[PDB]
Amino acid sequence: APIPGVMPIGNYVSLYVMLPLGVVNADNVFPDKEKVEDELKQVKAGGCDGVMVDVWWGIIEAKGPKQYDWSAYRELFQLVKKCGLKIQAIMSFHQCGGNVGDAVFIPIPQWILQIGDKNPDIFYTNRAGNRNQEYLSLGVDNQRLFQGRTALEMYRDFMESFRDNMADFLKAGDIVDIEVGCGAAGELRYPSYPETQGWVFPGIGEFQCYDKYMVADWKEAVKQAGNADWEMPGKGAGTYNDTPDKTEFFRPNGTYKTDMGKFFLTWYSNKLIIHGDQVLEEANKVFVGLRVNIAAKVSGIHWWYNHVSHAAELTAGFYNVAGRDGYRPIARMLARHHATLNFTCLEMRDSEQPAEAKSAPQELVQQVLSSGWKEYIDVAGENALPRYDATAYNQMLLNVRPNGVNLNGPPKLKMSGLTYLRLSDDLLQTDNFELFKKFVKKMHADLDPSSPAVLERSNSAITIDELMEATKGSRPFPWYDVTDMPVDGSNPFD
Ligand SMILES: OC[C@H]1O[C@H](O[C@H]2[C@H](O)[C@@H](O)[C@@H](O[C@H]3[C@H](O)[C@@H](O)[C@@H](O[C@H]4[C@H](O)[C@@H](O)[C@@H](O)O[C@@H]4CO)O[C@@H]3CO)O[C@@H]2CO)[C@H](O)[C@@H](O)[C@@H]1O
Repeated sequence: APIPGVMPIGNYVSLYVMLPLGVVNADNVFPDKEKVEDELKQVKAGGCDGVMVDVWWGIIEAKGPKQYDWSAYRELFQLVKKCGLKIQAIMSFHQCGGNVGDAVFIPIPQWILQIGDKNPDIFYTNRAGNRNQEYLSLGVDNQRLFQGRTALEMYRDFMESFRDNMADFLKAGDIVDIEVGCGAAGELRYPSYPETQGWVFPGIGEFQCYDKYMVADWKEAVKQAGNADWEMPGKGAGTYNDTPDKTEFFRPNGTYKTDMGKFFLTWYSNKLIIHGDQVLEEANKVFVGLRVNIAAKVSGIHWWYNHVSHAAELTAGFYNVAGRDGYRPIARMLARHHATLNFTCLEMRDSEQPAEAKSAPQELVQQVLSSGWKEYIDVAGENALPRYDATAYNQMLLNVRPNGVNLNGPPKLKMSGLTYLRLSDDLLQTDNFELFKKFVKKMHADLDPSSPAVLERSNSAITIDELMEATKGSRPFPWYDVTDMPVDGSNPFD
């Protein structure tokens, strides 16, 4: 039996904090060096293991193609090192903010947006013809439109430049994770719930497959399945803020359940997966044989999960319904590249959401973490919304270790890390920040604060039908109903 008081170190979960947005501003200038420096001293003294920061494409490659300026990020990194903190870098090929109620606006490079003025089908496009500038459509991954480059090649070249200009932080072990942005907000999904077009929680969202590049691919696919005349969904899909039952496409027994609907949803979600696969392949080509994790971010679309149609997951690109697991195919694709699944909605409870939203974040988390662990990959996480209270910290604590601590060794089920949203003035406010220091100590399983594996070369390409073998629905791992280590110091199993 174990010795009383001895906690095996395998129980430890690393805790990272997200830096403020704009910490390197749109001009490629790192301001408030002295203030930022003191926030980092506090974070380090709170016990955090590191921080996460966006590496914005539209800052670094702003001036033109292959004109990369890393100087400001090099400074920021040197500082984070000197404060004793690890670094998670997001390859952020997307836009930050740009609204009225927004800290900062960092678009993708200006010269890419020029191309878009004359050719707006480089952007994900809804049924009505609206273009979202946040991210380049997967439609354009392999289209040589960008001053003689394709979109995948721009992502490779930027990553190569990052590796080569950060080779010392990388060999020192200062950078531990590269999150590869695969979409809006850096997430592998379609922009189906865009605030810029009127979306409001808990709308069903809308499909984003109507750019001419993606429509060409569709016309071809649908012909080869023996039905030339099958259109992408129309008015039957409804619009962003509909309810499933008010549509033909998502109502019980709606179009989503017909042969046409399945075919379309299979294609739509397969394109997302293929995009993820091609982007992480470049990442793996670049970072092979370095001691660094690569990661992709998956959004938690928890609204309408208790509806049969799972409508908001579907518009987002996750073809997850009864008897079809939509997350396990993605985890399998990730496993081919030895990458980590970062799930970005860990803190929520079902009882905190309105009943008409048919929302099930707890069950959603359990499905995705389970499916990731079953494909032999690591799963890290983040909170979706800023939260300062005990209930939220205890729910994150449950999810990082869903069967609690193991006094005989590494736990059965453990998350690889948690990145907290966000470093801010509200977080450093004395009371808030005292609770946060208890949460970190609990994340560390009452050990004191303290490396990744060498990244293997991507395994063999999995063909599309071997990936569909992964949609076989299965039972998820059993979860505890409360944490082992709540923030109040107590133990619910005396
Ligand atoms: O949109 C608000 C409503 O939707 C919420 O849904 C969330 C998902 O549930 C989350 O899984 C979330 O992802 C977050 C995530 O915490 C983080 O990646 C965040 O901050 C980003 C920034 O936006 C981005 O530009 C990038 O640079 O990195 C930042 C971190 O440095 O981005 C997401 C938030 O934009 O995904 C959606 C939103 O994408 C929520 O569940 C609903 O309850 C809420 O009403």
